[PDB]
Amino acid sequence: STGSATTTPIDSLDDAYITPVQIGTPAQTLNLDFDTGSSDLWVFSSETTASEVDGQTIYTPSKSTTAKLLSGATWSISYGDGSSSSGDVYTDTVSVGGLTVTGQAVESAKKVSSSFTEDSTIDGLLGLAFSTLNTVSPTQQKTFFDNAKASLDSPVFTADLGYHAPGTYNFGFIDTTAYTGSITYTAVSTKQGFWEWTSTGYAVGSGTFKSTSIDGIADTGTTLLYLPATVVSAYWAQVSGAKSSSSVGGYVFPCSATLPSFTFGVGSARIVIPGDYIDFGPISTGSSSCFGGIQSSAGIGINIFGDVALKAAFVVFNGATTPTLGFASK
Repeated sequence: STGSATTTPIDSLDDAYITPVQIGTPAQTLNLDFDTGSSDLWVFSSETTASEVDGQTIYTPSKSTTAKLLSGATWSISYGDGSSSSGDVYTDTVSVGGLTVTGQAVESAKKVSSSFTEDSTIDGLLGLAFSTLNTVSPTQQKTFFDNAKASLDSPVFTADLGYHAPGTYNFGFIDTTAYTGSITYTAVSTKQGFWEWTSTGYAVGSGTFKSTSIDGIADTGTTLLYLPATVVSAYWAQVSGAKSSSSVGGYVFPCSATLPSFTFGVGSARIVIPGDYIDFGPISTGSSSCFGGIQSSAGIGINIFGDVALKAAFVVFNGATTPTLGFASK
């Protein structure tokens, strides 16, 4: 089997991407944030505290003839941005782009933190990291990809995120028309539950490539590119007037600037992030200070190849017995 679904930016900045997902019988379509940095499929629901729902579409398990309470199971998750959610668990039929999993754990939110409530466009998350990170207790549950894997034509999914435009998540096949050149594959460590890999270095603009190992995670659920402070300083030093602002929470730059590209290495291959992809717009409405799309990871504990990096590439998440990641230009 295969599936193919379009993923769409939630706003003009590509702050996140939503993909429609069918849950239950008859189908209830919710727009979920596919997140290769976590491993829970959770949704706003008829059980979510009413004051914490503000425009989201909800899953109502009592209206699904295939929903079953997973008795005794609860979940609770905290994300790197400080947001969180928790609740109980149903199993139900879940389909993405024509690919159907029966018995998928659908985690129904009873509580969500304010950043989720405030984002009316995101109806939940669909985790695509390794199932060892799933938070369901006392019986940990598998991700949608883990449940589908054995049925797929090939045990892979691909992320093809657009810049200010829709893109595609494919399951079970590699669309050879969706990228240019060849795909370069690189090793993955699953020891932390992430799609964790080591970039071979970077360049700023037309500058020379610096060969240096940068361990980090391919995370579709993080907006920006978080890298070591040395690398980030070298980037922003090429932008007149750019500076790190403690009050704003990272590097800002004059909105009048033209930003240089940023290149990262994948083995001997190179992925170029155009400068425009690094512009996240005014820090507040009408400001001439703009927020940078490359930020330091120094406070995180891990480097994160988020959407800013991933959208410059066609990315293969290879879930074979030994997982690997593939990157191609596009």
